[PDB]
Amino acid sequence: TRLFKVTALIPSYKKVRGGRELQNTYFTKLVEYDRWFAEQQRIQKQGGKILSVKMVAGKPGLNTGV
Amino acid sequence: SVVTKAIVSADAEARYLSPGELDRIRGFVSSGERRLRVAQTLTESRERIIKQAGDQLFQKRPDLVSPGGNAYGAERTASCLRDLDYYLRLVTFGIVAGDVTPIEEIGVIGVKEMYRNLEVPLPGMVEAVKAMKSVATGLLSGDDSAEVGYYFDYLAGALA
Amino acid sequence: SVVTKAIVSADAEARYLSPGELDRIRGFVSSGERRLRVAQTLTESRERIIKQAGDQLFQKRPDLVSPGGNAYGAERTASCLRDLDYYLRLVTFGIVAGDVTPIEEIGVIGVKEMYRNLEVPLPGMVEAVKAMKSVATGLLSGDDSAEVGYYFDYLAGALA
Amino acid sequence: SVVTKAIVSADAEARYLSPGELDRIRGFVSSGERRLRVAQTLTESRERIIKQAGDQLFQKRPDLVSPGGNAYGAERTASCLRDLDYYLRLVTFGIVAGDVTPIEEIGVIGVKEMYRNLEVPLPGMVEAVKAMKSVATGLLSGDDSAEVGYYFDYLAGALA
Amino acid sequence: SVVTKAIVSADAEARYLSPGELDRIRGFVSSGERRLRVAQTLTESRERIIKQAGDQLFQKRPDLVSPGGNAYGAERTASCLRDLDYYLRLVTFGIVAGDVTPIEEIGVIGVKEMYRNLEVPLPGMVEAVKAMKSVATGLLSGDDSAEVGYYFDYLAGALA
Amino acid sequence: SVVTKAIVSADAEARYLSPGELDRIRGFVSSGERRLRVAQTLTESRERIIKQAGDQLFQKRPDLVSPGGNAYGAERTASCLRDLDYYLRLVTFGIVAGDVTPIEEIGVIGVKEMYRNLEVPLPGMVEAVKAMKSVATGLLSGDDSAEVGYYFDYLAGALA
Amino acid sequence: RSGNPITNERGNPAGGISDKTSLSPQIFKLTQDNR
Amino acid sequence: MQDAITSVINTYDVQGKYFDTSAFDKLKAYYATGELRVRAAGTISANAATIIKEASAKLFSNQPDLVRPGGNAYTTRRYAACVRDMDYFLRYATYAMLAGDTSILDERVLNGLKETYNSLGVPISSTVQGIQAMKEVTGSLVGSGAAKEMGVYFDYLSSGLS
Amino acid sequence: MQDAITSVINTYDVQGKYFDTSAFDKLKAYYATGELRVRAAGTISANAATIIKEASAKLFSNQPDLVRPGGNAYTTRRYAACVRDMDYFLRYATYAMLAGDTSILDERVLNGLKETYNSLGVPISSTVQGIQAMKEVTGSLVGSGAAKEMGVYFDYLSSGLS
Amino acid sequence: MQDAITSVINTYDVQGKYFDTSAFDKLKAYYATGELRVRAAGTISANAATIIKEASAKLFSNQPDLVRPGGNAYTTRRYAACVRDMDYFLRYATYAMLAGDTSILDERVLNGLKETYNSLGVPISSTVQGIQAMKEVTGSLVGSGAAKEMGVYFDYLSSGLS
Amino acid sequence: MQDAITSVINTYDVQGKYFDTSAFDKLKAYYATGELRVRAAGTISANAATIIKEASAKLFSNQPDLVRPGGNAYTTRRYAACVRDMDYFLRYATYAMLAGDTSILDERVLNGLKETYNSLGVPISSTVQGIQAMKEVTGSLVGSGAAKEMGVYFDYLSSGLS
Amino acid sequence: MQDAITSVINTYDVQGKYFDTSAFDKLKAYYATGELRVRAAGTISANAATIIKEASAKLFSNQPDLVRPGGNAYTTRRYAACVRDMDYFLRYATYAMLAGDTSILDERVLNGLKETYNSLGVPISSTVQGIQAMKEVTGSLVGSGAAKEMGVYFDYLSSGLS
Ligand SMILES: CCC1=C(C)/C(=C/C2=NC(=C\c3[nH]c(/C=C4\NC(=O)[C@H](C)[C@H]4CC)c(C)c3CCC(=O)O)/C(CCC(=O)O)=C2C)NC1=O
Ligand SMILES: CCC1=C(C)/C(=C/C2=NC(=C\c3[nH]c(/C=C4\NC(=O)[C@H](C)[C@H]4CC)c(C)c3CCC(=O)O)/C(CCC(=O)O)=C2C)NC1=O
Ligand SMILES: CCC1=C(C)/C(=C/C2=NC(=C\c3[nH]c(/C=C4\NC(=O)[C@H](C)[C@H]4CC)c(C)c3CCC(=O)O)/C(CCC(=O)O)=C2C)NC1=O
Ligand SMILES: CCC1=C(C)/C(=C/C2=NC(=C\c3[nH]c(/C=C4\NC(=O)[C@H](C)[C@H]4CC)c(C)c3CCC(=O)O)/C(CCC(=O)O)=C2C)NC1=O
Ligand SMILES: CCC1=C(C)/C(=C/C2=NC(=C\c3[nH]c(/C=C4\NC(=O)[C@H](C)[C@H]4CC)c(C)c3CCC(=O)O)/C(CCC(=O)O)=C2C)NC1=O
Ligand SMILES: CCC1=C(C)/C(=C/C2=NC(=C\c3[nH]c(/C=C4\NC(=O)[C@H](C)[C@H]4CC)c(C)c3CCC(=O)O)/C(CCC(=O)O)=C2C)NC1=O
Ligand SMILES: CCC1=C(C)/C(=C/C2=NC(=C\c3[nH]c(/C=C4\NC(=O)[C@H](C)[C@H]4CC)c(C)c3CCC(=O)O)/C(CCC(=O)O)=C2C)NC1=O
Repeated sequence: TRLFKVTALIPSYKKVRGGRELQNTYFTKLVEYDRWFAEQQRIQKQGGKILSVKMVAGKPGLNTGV
Repeated sequence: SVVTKAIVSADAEARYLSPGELDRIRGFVSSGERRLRVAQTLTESRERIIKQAGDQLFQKRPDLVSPGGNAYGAERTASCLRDLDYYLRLVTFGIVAGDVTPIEEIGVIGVKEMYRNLEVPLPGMVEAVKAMKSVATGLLSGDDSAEVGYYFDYLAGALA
Repeated sequence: SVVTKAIVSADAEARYLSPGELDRIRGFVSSGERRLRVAQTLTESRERIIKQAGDQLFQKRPDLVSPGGNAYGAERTASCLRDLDYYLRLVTFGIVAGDVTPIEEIGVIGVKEMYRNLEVPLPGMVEAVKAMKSVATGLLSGDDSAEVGYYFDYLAGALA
Repeated sequence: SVVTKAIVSADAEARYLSPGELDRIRGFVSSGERRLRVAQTLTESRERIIKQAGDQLFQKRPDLVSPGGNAYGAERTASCLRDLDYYLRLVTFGIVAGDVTPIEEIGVIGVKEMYRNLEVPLPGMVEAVKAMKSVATGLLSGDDSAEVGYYFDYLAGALA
Repeated sequence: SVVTKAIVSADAEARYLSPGELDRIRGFVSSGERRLRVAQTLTESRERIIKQAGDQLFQKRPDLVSPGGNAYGAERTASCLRDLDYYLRLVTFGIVAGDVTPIEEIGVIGVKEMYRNLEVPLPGMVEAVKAMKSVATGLLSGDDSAEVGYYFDYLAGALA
Repeated sequence: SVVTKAIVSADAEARYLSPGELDRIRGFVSSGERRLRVAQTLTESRERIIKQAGDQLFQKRPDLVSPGGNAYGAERTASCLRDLDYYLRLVTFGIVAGDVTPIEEIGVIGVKEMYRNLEVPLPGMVEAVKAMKSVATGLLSGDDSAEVGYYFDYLAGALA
Repeated sequence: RSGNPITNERGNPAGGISDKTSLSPQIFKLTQDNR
Repeated sequence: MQDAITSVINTYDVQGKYFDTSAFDKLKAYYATGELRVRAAGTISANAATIIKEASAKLFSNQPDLVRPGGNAYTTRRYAACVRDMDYFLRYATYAMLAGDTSILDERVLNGLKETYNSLGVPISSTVQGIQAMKEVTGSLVGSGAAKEMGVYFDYLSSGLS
Repeated sequence: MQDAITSVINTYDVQGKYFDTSAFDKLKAYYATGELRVRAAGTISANAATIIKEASAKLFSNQPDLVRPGGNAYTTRRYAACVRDMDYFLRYATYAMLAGDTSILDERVLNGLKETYNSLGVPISSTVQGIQAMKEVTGSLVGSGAAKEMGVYFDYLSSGLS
Repeated sequence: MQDAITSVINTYDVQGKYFDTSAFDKLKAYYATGELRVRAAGTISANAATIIKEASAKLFSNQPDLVRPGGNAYTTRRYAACVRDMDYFLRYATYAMLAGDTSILDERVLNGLKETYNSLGVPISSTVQGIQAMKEVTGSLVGSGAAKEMGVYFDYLSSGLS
Repeated sequence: MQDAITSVINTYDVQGKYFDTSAFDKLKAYYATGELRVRAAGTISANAATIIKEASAKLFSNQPDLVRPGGNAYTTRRYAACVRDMDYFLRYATYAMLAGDTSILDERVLNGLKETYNSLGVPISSTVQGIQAMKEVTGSLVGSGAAKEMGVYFDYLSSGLS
Repeated sequence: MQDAITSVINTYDVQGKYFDTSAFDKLKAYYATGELRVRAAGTISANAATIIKEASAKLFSNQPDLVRPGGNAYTTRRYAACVRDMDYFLRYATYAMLAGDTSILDERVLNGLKETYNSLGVPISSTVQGIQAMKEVTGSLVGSGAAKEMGVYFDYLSSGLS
């Protein structure tokens, strides 16, 4: 259990901004396991929708080596 | 283990292992026979060490077994001795590994909140591990007893 | 304090206090007399609450006074009752303040580390707080009982 | 050193040294006497080592002392041998320290910047380091030769 | 190109192109034929520029083609001249494009790692490109010479 | 200024100015002569432009100078025309500088809060700036009209 | 403030997300395809 | 930040004593003046922009060089910062009046303000004059008693700056 | 991103060849078109607000359900985003026309736009008629000569959404 | 990232049982050749630069198309990326050799490498040839006992790509 | 930071000099003391909570004003701050003892501690008393030989505060 | 930062005056020297490493004790810091020469530089000598007309440190 692969959609609800921000709304990124709880919380704070999460680097259910 | 720690520390800067890390790995693999004999000695005498450790805890802390305590009752005493079994197994794991990472991520990470969720006093835990250290070091040879004692001291400092 | 809380909240958004915060302050100021009378009632009832809460705790948890317990002995039990008196005073301060800010700032921030440095069992403190809640709610009548029970409840949750 | 590296690695996570770090320090303080002996044997015989290493370097890379080369001329060759003396002094510092740390700060940080500001060719530096390593390992026994070779290997890889 | 630079600056600032960089585009497209004639005037003189620059470089640095050097031997000198061919073609691309963007994107990004992999000394590269600048400026008139020298000394500074 | 912005971009990246940035500065200093001519023409006509724009605005928006209006009276009308003169001077500063930075610093940052504290309508300011643009562009040449109107439209958008 | 004075958070809680002026430093943002 | 209630609580916690009659008397006095305080705060909040407008108009009429070129309030930027500072002073004076304690002024307003203004170049005397003009404007809106109450905090700010 | 000139440079850099006569034919073709491109870009930049005005107006006239409640455009924020997307399309079409190549449209606009709209629920077809309205307005405004040039980029955007 | 020690610890932890004689025998097997592992890693660390030097030299001598224009290795940037990949392979194979486990290669090197190389046009066959070049160049210097132990991981990498 | 080995190395590096007999004598002294230092470090790591426990209890018994209302250590917050400071003092004294040098104490603790305590209102006499409490508490646990070694670092902390 | 154009703009804005004959004369004087400034900046940018070479070699030839043991520039780290500081001085002198103003020297370089060097033990006189050496080396490359311009900014830095 090392790296998560998370794809999400984060619309904007507080402003209308004229730069390029398509990369900020919908993005797929790799988050560390220790980072992922806080990352998921932060995404849910902003009103984002989490589409899929997958284990990438580590192995699920490792009692050691994590 | 030692190899894992050295490898991750070297890969942190994306570089090959320093002669210092190579030397620590060499010292670790050089002493594998003595630490594995230590693992033999500890795993062969599990029940004895666990029993004397429980007795020393109960005599040092009659508080826990008395009614209203966390360890009052036969089942809760069994859970106490079961946790002592877990922790000595983890100590053997750390001895064979040469590092406390298995102990860390099996029995140390989240142990505070865990024994909070079990109403288990942490001073009770440190008394338990001190009793385990005393019993184990009593049985082990002079050089091996110190090596076991350092891991037991790490565990004691980790719990509380 | 209610006024301090409202002012801090308003300063957070850098605005003057809204009519809601203002009429909340009006309700707090008008209801001052009853809060001072409630502070009275817990003030004259000093030894009654202290002694009854101590006895209820020591019946629920005799292990504190039992050998190996933290409250074992006359001096340590006196320190236990001194802590209870501290928290009762904090509760009265909260009642006059209209908010649990005095309780928090005076005896909740770092209470975990304090009682860890004293080996004090936090569950025992929670039991003592619940005993004080019961006694104090016994002393008072109606809405005063509910509003002091809210503060004792907050203290119990913070210690837990 | 080993002690310095262990202490900083402990301090960065706000903890006491783990059993592995203490065991590493024990191995280092147990090997200190042979480390001093190696520092001896490198230290007394260094006029030799510098001369043979420079001769071998200029044999294998004649371009540096050919016209248009960096070390062309008596004075620039003298600066070359002076740099070699610097680095072998750093090597003995590392041997006594038990780590490549004193080498690292004194002669590895910014070394590429410095040898660019002087247009000293880094491959020539690496070749000189291998020459010094071969000459020095010639004057040490196998156990000492391996240990000095690790530090020379670190230096050569760092300049590479 | 100039158009790309203006567009990316506009996009980063998130607005349309102002009359200033529109005038920049008009001036750039107005000068295209002069850039093309300069690109030819450099293009017919490939061999003369490259060979004169190599001769000057090995006049300043005989060590490079001396035994043990990087360009020693006919094949390695041919590789030297072929690298100069690459950079002259890149300079032509930059002159046509109006800016240095093709020069970096094809031959400057990662050049240090490449030439470190190839034992190629960067001072030799900067001397070679300075020689190519001196040769190529002579072929052109002052107005063309200044702009071509801008690309050449940008390349020289980037290699350094 | 163009030079200030190029230097600040290069300094933020801790690099020297690139050939493109130097090219921008080269074009700016080339155009400085005609931009000075434009600014001087706009300066010599300040009284005529301010007067004609003021009458155009007051006839287009009579409610400003009517009783109960913001600019009613001799002193308030004078303050109105003095703001117009401020912004004309700022436009000339932008002409010489090569960008809207002097305008922004001196009269755009914080303009809405200031005019809100002055009860000065913002649509009135926008129409006044539009009238100034019309008058100035009508007086001066067509080729310079676009350059001047760029700054005037920037100001009109900023106050809008 | 290193920038617009009235963008200070003490008076303007939304001054952090305010539009950048030329008083503010250079801002570096990465919008390149975020792949 | 501490109000009158918090001040009583702290002066009794430092002693370790419980509440006695004197503390209840001081708290009762604070609740007695609380209605006046709430009405004054609501009135000031309702008319903050107006108060800033006449106060700044009076200050810049009395000292015209401030908004003329070469004055510290000559720019839209600096004028806006000036009226922003005036809003600070009004809002925090209202906070202090509503708390009944000058602690918030020392605590969040007057700390390092002299050094800040001296580094900026802001005229201290003119800021004090703006505060006094704001006092005069606020008094007429809040009435005689509420003006006497707000005056102690305005004078506190003026004496802290000067 | 990649321009017409950078495309020629890339084609000759992959081959390893210097520029020749045909390369200059292509480069001179771009240089000749450059004056028309910059004129059209200036015209579009000057009037971009107007193109947005009329294109959005007639798009909403054809499909009124967007702005009425229950439609995707029904909100002030959603209307602002709807017009901001059209501003994106116009500005990047101007970028592509001035560069003479459609690479920027792929890299910056079309890259993942389909999936993001489909997730947000934005109707693709309505955006297509919006882009068609925009290209009609620009063709009217800038003249036929630049109309035929902006048409290819607008059709490229529509096909990317298509 | 998990080694042999941590692997047996994981097995005996998920089983929850004690170490048996088989575990101690496996730990003997690890500790016996750990010394050879340390020697090989020490030799490779200093010679890693050189290993990459002539490994890339031979990979490009056998396939001059990559470095010549039109090849995937033709630019300073892409040549640097190629030799950087060579260094990554060498250093991660060294990590795997020292740990005695191939898990790290699967975790970090071989995760999506094949599809990424096909996506970017990296020739898999030529990269495997480069891996073979590193394997034989390294085995030339480390010595046969270390040569086999390093060639097993290099062949693991090559089979992962192909 | 700096230890005994690094201290000797830096002295000879600034002199540009070689390791002479005196340098090797100092290195031998440190290596001779190393095992005692490591044993003391492990013991102190084992009993750190106990040492803080006893030292805090004794300091607050000798000076009970600290924990009674009105004392610097009277609140849960301020008591926990006192315990946190004492835990730093123990850990950093252990670091300095294991290193054999007090440079770490200087730079990490003593550079700025007086001014911090003077600004906080923290009594410095009582803090020195707490350091002496930790000193003679850990002296019993480590033993006389290790006590003589850790005492100099505790006295260094005390002299830095005083 | 502030350049010559902005300096004139500010000195007239504080007066409240439009540009007069003197202002336009100053602006003309700046615009006339723009080509010289840009050419010199290009030359310095392309030759920055050579300038740092020659200035460092001259400085460490006049004062060889700086790079010998016991010198402030004796190590690879501290020698790198020395040449890095020299590069910073050259870059900012070029910026000040392009701007036509010394403001950026005051607000990005000389602000607290003297006290920083006093804290670090950096010899100020030797740094001034290195700046002078950069001045002679740059004057040869740029030419007399640009050498005089670079001289005033190098002297400004030297007087700032001195
Ligand atoms: C278009 C961008 C680009 C560049 C610039 C480039 C340079 C480059 N130079 C190479 C070899 C070389 N390059 C040089 C030239 C250097 N020797 C020194 O004396 C001189 C200072 C200097 C030339 C001025 C030499 C001698 C070699 C042969 C080195 C070897 O094979 O060991 C190689 C390896 C391929 C081969 O051997 O033919 C490359 C890829 N490649 C690119 O894709
Ligand atoms: C350089 C930047 C700058 C600007 C722009 C500026 C404007 C400015 N205009 C002011 C007054 C004024 N300004 C106006 C102008 C308005 N009358 C109509 O409504 C129009 C919409 C509009 C002008 C076109 C008026 C009428 C007053 C008088 C306000 C009063 O005294 O009640 C004041 C108050 C101080 C004074 O009168 O000297 C300022 C600060 N100050 C600056 O430092
Ligand atoms: C609540 C506590 C608090 C205060 C009081 C405070 C004042 C304050 N005023 C500032 C600027 C300013 N303040 C003023 C006000 C002056 N202009 C005229 O001379 C008047 C006499 C006078 C006001 C009545 C001006 C003109 C500036 C702009 C300074 C500049 O940009 O150079 C600044 C620096 C920019 C910023 O806001 O970050 C501060 C910190 N800040 C605080 O956090
Ligand atoms: C520069 C390249 C780029 C594009 C193309 C882009 C499109 C884009 N439109 C968005 C929202 C939106 N886009 C629209 C527009 C639709 N509403 C319908 O009526 C119309 C058919 C259609 C417009 C013609 C709306 C209404 C939203 C708000 C989200 C919603 O509530 O559905 C969002 C996410 C939320 C946000 O604005 O932060 C993106 C990324 N963003 C970019 O950075
Ligand atoms: C640490 C683990 C790690 C691995 C294993 C790794 C492989 C790797 N190589 C890459 C690019 C590359 N890889 C190569 C190497 C190829 N060129 C050919 O000539 C050769 C046959 C072959 C090498 C022997 C090249 C040239 C690129 C750049 C391709 C491009 O940018 O278009 C990329 C994509 C990065 C990019 O877009 O530039 C990855 C992920 N990267 C990592 O971070
Ligand atoms: C106003 C905020 C505040 C509080 C609350 C506080 C509590 C506090 N409890 C203490 C000890 C104690 N506290 C207790 C109470 C515990 N015994 C049992 O386990 C129960 C679970 C529990 C009581 C219900 C006991 C027995 C001691 C004595 C421990 C000892 O002497 O070592 C002490 C040490 C007294 C000294 O050093 O002289 C303090 C300061 N201090 C403060 O500044
Ligand atoms: C302890 C850390 C440290 C080091 C290492 C160091 C090296 C160093 N080498 C220098 C010069 C030099 N260094 C060399 C060495 C080169 N000649 C050949 O090219 C070889 C490839 C290579 C040596 C093997 C030469 C030739 C010079 C003279 C350069 C000149 O004439 O300007 C200088 C310039 C001043 C001086 O000569 O005293 C320094 C500071 N300084 C330090 O503080």
